[PDB]
Amino acid sequence: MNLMLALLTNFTLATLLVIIAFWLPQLNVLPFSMKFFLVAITFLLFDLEIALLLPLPWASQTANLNTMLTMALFLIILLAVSLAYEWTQKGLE
Amino acid sequence: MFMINILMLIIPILLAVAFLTLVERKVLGYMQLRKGPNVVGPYGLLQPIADAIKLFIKEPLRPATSSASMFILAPIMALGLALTMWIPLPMPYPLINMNLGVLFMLAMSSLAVYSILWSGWASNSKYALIGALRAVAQTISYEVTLAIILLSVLLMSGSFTLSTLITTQEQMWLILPAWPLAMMWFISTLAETNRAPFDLTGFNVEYAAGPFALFFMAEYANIIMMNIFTAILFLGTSHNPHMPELYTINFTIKSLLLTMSFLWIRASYPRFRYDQLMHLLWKNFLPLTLALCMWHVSLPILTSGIPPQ
Amino acid sequence: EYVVAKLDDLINWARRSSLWPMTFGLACCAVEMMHMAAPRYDMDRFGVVFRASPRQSDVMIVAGTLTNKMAPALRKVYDQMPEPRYVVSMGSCANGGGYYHYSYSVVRGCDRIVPVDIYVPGCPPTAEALLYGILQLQKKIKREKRLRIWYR
Amino acid sequence: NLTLNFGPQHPAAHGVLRLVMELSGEMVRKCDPHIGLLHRGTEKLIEYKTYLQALPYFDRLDYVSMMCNEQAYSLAVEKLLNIQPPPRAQWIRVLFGEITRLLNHIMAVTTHALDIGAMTPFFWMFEEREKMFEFYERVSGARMHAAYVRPGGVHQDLPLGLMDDIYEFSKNFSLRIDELEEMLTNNRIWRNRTVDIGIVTAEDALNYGFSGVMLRGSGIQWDLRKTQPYDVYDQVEFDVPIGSRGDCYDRYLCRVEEMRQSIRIISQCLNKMPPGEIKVDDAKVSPPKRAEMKTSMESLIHHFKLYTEGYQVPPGATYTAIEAPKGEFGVYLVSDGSSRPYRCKIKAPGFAHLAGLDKMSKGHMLADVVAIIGTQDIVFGEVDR
Amino acid sequence: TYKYVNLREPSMDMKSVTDRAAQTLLWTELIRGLGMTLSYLFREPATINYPFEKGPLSPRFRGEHALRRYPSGEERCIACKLCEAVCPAQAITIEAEPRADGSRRTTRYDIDMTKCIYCGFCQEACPVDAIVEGPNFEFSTETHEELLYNKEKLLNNGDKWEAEIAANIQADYLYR
Amino acid sequence: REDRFLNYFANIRWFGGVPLISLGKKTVKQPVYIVDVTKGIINAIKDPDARGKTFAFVGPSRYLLFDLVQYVFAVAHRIGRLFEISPFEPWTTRDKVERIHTTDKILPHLPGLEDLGVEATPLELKAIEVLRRHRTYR
Amino acid sequence: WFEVLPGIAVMGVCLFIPGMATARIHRFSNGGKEKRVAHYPYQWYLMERDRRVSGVNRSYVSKGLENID
Ligand SMILES: CCCCCCCCCCCCCCCCCC(=O)OC[C@H](COP(=O)(O)OCCN)OC(=O)CCCCCCCCCCCCCCCCC
Ligand code: SF4
Ligand code: SF4
Ligand code: SF4
Repeated sequence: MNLMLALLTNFTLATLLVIIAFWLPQLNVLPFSMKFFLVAITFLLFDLEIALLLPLPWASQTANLNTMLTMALFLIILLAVSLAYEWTQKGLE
Repeated sequence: MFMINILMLIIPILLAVAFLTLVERKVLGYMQLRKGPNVVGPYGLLQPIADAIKLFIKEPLRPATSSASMFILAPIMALGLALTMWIPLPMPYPLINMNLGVLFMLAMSSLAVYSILWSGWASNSKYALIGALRAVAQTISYEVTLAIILLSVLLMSGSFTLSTLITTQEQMWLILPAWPLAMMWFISTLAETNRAPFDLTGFNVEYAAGPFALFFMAEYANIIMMNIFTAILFLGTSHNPHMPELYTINFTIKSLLLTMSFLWIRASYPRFRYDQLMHLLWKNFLPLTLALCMWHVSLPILTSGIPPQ
Repeated sequence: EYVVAKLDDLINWARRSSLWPMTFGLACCAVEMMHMAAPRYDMDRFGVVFRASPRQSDVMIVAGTLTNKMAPALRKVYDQMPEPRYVVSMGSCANGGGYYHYSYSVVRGCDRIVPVDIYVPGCPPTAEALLYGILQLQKKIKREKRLRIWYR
Repeated sequence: NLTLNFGPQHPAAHGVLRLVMELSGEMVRKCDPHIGLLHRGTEKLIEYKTYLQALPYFDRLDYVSMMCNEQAYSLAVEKLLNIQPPPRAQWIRVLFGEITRLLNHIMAVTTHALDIGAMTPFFWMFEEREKMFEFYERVSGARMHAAYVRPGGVHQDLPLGLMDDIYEFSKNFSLRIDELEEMLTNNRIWRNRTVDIGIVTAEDALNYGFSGVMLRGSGIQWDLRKTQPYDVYDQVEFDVPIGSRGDCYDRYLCRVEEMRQSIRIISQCLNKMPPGEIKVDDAKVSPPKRAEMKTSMESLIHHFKLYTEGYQVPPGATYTAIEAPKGEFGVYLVSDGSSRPYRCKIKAPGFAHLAGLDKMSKGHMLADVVAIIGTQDIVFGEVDR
Repeated sequence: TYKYVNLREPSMDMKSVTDRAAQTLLWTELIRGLGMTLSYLFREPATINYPFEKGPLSPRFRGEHALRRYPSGEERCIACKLCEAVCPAQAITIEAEPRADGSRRTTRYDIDMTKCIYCGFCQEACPVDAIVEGPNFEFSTETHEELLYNKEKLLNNGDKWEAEIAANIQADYLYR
Repeated sequence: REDRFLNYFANIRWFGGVPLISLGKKTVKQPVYIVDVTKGIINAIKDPDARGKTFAFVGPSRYLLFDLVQYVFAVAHRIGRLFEISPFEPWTTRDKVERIHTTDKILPHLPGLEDLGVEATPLELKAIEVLRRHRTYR
Repeated sequence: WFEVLPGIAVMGVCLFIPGMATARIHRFSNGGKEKRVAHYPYQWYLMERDRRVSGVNRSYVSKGLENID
């Protein structure tokens, strides 16, 4: 039942030290850029389709395998075709 | 006495890296034909204990141009999760037997980019406003290069938990089937933790003597952690039930050599000039990662060698 | 008190054990300090680390010759230093401005702007008397913090 | 557009050269730097001094050259005074005049490789550089700044030694230049850090008035080292490097071969030195010896007067230039006819070599711009011309 | 003459590309070269322990000013003012006077150790060889008000040592 | 710039900003400006004849109001101590709090400042300088 | 080259503690026995049962063949 009593010591230790750091032992008495935006959108697209790629090692101790074989390879295809049309235009990146 | 196991892991790991800035320079010293700390030690070993006193004597002046609730908030989480990530890690016995923990390391390391976006933004102008952005923008690109090739060895090791990972490497040193992955493991982990070849890394220059030391102490905490994380994964050691001591003897001493590698690569190479730095990921790294992702699926199938779970 | 005054033989020892200097390379006295950084008279790890960000400094070093186009920029960096600071200027053109002294646009002294504590003489001080000036500076710290609030 | 002034920042390199950047988002396309951090009042100051007394203010004009400066001054004065220097003296001006090039071309690579950010080739070569300042102290007077070349030739003879020392020094140097060949040439990242950067090759690369490298290594074969003599300097054999295209990496590879020429010339110069005298004999310019200025009557009156005032220089303008190890070195020394000279205008490199940063920079990054500067090898205090 | 460096067309055949393909893909470069040239760590660190060890010099090295005198004390200076007229920083200032014995000596004698640019011409201008650049770099006081040397430093400073000075002149006066 | 009385105000970032003591009766005294203080000494240091004839320092125009405490939070928009901190350099809940709220505009027959001239400084122009809080622009 | 060897024997020894400490806690908390791990819910059901029938309230003690004879 200590998980939850496991990190509570860790976070009370960090917030303690700043009080001896920033507090009481001190006592002193945007322009837009398009090329720096599209990579964040591009990342989140490949961030989703690795979570659908994620349940693989439990998907091997299974039934008839060629269903799980030929379909799991298909997600990598859609992850790769998505590159190639986007590879036609990346910008100064 | 569960509580005394906690304090005998948090406190004895702070001295593990507080006495490393010494080792940082001496390894840097004996390449340049020069000696270590000479006057204070005598062997250097009395240097960082005095320097730790200075940063809490010297006055931490605060920016009048910033908020206060946000400015100390980023050092709160800096020791929070970057020390929490130590917890379900075996030596040979972890503090917590998590049923799945490899996802748990990535779940905590993904919030490391969520700290740098604080300190540059809530502080000030230009440098602290635009310069602190790009550093998130490089370190968002190194989870997809991290997590995919991570998944390609769970296909052969067997499951998510880390306790079975020792038994499945008792004869192997699993770099031998994954020496292409060994580069793209170590290169990508080097790049996330903000070190000398992969550096562009105003998110430090505003911190005075008080809270600069934290985001120098937490950053070092990461780097031995990516050493100890590669240690259990690639270069697995032998295990003895009747002799648990012999595990830890040849456990940290292997991670200590890879700890020197970050100090050793730093003494060779220049930077990468940011436009190339992401260009060498998508154009160059990522197509090989998908190919080897397809590789570790078909081959345990075309072996009838599926790992049991 | 013997109890309290024992403490400042650690703190006033600790500040003279870790100095993080700034250097202002302006003229030929900059080059000789680089040879002190070169590992013959290896400047690192005798108490003192190499270069450092402008925020985290204790001992600033003005080297070379000051012009009136640099007199504002010197004071602004001098404000941003924390409190237990010291100014040590090498070079004979930082003590009266060497010769160039009768010129129309050279700061006369590097003393009428900042208060400086240790004066090393010479066109280039030969990176041999300059470690001697630094060991003079750690010898200068015999001050006290206790028996200041304990007296008044 | 953001108008950051990344310069006064004491970010290693040389905390100076404060400029503006009107960057168009990420590319720069407009750069207008400011100079004048050290103006020092130099050219006005010499107008009150004499010829021998003004001489070290040529020495402190670089940071590096100690015998290549004052080489451009005595040779700019001896033409006015109808003097050839004696032949033993000319073999020393070529020896130290071909030893300062083994100080610029070490500093011109390491300090460029420090802005870039490499640590270890800065410490791996200055530790070998210490074996060379012992020469300067043994011969003239000090660590660096030596009032050693005079208008009357060499000051004094170099003592016993310095011939089994230089031959000892120069026989173990090509291994050290074979180190940096492994450090930078065959490497890819530093090659990838500098290829096709600063491609300036047209006739405006000469209409900007550039001197050498950031010349001939970009194309046009010309130099002041075998079309114009100095002293006994044509009687030695060497070749001059030429790179392929007009970028920085084909002006970098001049400097590796340039240091592979100065070793040949030193190993060629030592075989050819005759015994002889030091100074010019007619003693209206050279001071007489110390054992002479204590015996005869003629020695003191041509000693005691030769320090109250200086020489007697005829009028008429003059001009010359020599090979500074980063460029030409113009001196337009106006003479008036007394012990004190008139106007002394100097041309140093960097006037051309940094006004042409406007052409060279644009179309590129911001991180390119710091990598541009350490290729021209620009030193401030020397832009005080 | 000429030399055309970095001017070499590639091989472009079947086998020699495998030397350029193994280079990029498996990194036979950058480790055989750059991981071995760094280590190369086993050499001896050539560092001088400065408060204990000291480096080399030369017998003609410049430094602190001092004044000499004859056998039993005579003030070798004759105040012939020549060191003043060649000082580039005009750090010399001398007022002389006939002392009551009859021979002229000095009253004020100054070296602006701030202004002093160390051209050393004073050492090469005195006919009776009075002022000598003494080879000791011992310095670094704490005020600007102190380094202006009056006379009664310099005769004292010329008499903290003489055997240090008197041996260097006697080993070097034949050259000059 | 760095006195105690005017920096006693706006160093009161607290859970309540109370004046002394929730009353606008006696406030305020005569805040003479610091340039006038150092100018009075240097005129008197060779005046001559200024011995015995003691002098008084006039303040601004004229007495002052309660508005000063409201004037703080309006425009501010609401040295050998120790190595860590001094244990007692307090706000002193003692006779400190009354030594300023006792105004005593005293006898005008002292000469004492305008005759030792010339000292004439308002308050509204020098108030931008000493006050410094988080807005700093508007 | 010698002086770096005391540098290695400080931070590397500082990692020897928690692997030694934890293996001298769970071994000590169960009396020279390793801790019963539970990853699947069928595995926990043994500990949920056997603690109720061990002797009083413990999961690190056994009964043996001599319990019911
Ligand atoms: C058919 C059978 C099945 C298939 C088997 C085939 C096996 C193939 C195994 C391949 C896997 C490894 C290759 C992975 C890609 C490596 C990255 C790379 O090659 O990028 C090249 C990089 C980019 O530049 P480039 O494209 O070369 O253009 C310039 C041309 N002159 O240019 C470069 O060369 C620079 C190198 C990258 C820069 C970073 C270097 C930093 C130093 C890192 C040291 C790593 C040490 C070893 C790793 C640690 C061990 C854990
Ligand atoms: S005179 Fe001194 S301070 Fe000035 S440039 Fe020369 S060495 Fe540097
Ligand atoms: S050194 Fe010569 S000029 Fe100077 S005071 Fe002595 S005698 Fe006179
Ligand atoms: S030491 Fe130098 S500055 Fe001083 S008087 Fe002699 S020549 Fe002039």
